[PDB]
Amino acid sequence: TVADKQARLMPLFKHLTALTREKLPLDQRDERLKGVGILPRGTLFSCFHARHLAEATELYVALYGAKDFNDFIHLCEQARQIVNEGMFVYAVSVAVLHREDCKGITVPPIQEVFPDRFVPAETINRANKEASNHPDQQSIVVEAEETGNILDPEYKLSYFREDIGINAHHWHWHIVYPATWNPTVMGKEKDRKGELFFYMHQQMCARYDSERLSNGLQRMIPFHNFDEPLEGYAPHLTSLVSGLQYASRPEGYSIHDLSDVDVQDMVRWRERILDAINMHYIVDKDNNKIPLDIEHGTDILGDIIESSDESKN
Amino acid sequence: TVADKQARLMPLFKHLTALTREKLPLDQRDERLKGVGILPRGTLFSCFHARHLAEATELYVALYGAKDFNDFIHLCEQARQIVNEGMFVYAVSVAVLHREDCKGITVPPIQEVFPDRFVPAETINRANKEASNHPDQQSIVVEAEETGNILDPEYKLSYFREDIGINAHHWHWHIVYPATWNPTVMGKEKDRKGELFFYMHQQMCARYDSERLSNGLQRMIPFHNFDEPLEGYAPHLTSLVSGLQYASRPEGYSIHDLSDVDVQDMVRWRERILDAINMHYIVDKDNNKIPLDIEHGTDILGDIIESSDESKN
Repeated sequence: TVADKQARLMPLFKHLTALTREKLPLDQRDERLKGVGILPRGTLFSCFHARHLAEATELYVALYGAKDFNDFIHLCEQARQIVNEGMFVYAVSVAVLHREDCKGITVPPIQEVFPDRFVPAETINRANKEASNHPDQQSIVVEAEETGNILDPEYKLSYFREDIGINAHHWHWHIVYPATWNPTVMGKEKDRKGELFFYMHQQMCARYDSERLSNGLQRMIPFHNFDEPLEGYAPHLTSLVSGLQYASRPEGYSIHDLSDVDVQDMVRWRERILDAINMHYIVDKDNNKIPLDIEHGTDILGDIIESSDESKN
Repeated sequence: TVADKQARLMPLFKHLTALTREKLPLDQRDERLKGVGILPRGTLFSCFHARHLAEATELYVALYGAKDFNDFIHLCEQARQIVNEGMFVYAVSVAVLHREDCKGITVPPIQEVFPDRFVPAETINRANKEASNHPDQQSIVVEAEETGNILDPEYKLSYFREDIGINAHHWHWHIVYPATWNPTVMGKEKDRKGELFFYMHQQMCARYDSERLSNGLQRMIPFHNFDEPLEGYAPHLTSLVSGLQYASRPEGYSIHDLSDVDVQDMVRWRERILDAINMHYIVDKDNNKIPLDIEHGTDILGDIIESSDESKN
């Protein structure tokens, strides 16, 4: 039944961190699996980076490809052993969302699956400590609120920024509209995904601005210049997988090139986009021009800007 | 014979400087050079600069144009007296290489023609000094190796960088494939010169990198950012022809516009080139687009990048 199906899915989601240790004599048998497994388990998975996204896409496809739900569970069970866990959650969630066979099925809570992302280093540590401190069946309760000196006014916004629901939503939205989404492979297409990308993010900003004003703060200003130094932020999140945590960002240094990408790469792309707007057309790979139609324009721009697989160039 | 022809060309080039003193009472006399007559003798000749290259090209053409070898010697003889010497060596070498009257005419070895470029000033003026110090037929021998505190690890690479053979090769290669080369005028074309330009330089870098690693040094990093200050280098080379020497450069100052060109323009040219590579086509003067074909692409790029006369734009 559906209920049974739900039960099977929940365990795909359990003890992801632990699920590592491949226990696989050979991947060769898993021909389907050959494509994935580049990213190491412990490593952090990036939703944004292209290479990471590529692996993720490869994983989803296998899941989509799965002939039946049972087959789906099997490959998933096996894949989860090798692949980086973050990528795994990402690929599986996408599969659950789209794949018909999964006409059954919620995904386990993101907050619940990775509590460490939702709550601070202290209350993670506390609940772990209490667990060890006195063994007992008894329940442990920890109040995350803390006691601290409130130095930055940005702190006021924390109710909005830190909110569990907001973070969860953002995770889910990207799952429904993956950047990697290839309509040919799935066959189905996500209507107006580029435009939606634009709208959803715009709303988040708009909503954010309302908070600042409620706060008595001015509206947020854009990252209009790349040269400017960034404000620092320390998340105080320790990623349970690892002993490592998300690195905090101290105050103020201009932007640094990464091996993967340059800054004048970045800037150039921005001018291209802003130019093509002005010209009212964008150039496809074919070197044909497509007009930024009133109907189509936002969608086309969304794909290019994000950018999705859908980007015309 | 051809070897007797050698014996004349070599003393044509022998001691360039003192064969100047134009010694033709009226400037108009050489209408043959009324188009040029811009860069004086003593001045340093730039292989890279466009204006210098233009003069050089003009010279070669005259040499190519020479009806016969005897005519070739004549114009060369007389032209050498008036033109800058560096340009002269450049133009003549190109002529010798291509012009059918010249097979089996090697050029005077570059190192031998301009010993000052190959060896340090100290062994130039020591040797000159010994010549004056005691007049005697006896031979003079000077060991260039020196003795000095070797503060910079870059010094280790000197065996590679300073090598006489390497420098000579680089000189010769540019002669075989001149940037100025105009296929219409010569009639013949240099096959895949643009690609060769790319390959030869790439190899020099690759070979260089192997030296650094042999040294235990990391691979060289590209000068991507125009803003960054350069490392200094002092050549310790003198130009006997005059008092002058190649100016040394210390490190630590960002890049300066020249009257001839501004750095900003350089950046432009790069973004221009990158775009073309990206959209897979380049724009010709005609404003037609030529594709960066798999076969053709490197060659077309080479001409544009260097850039040669061949550049499409």
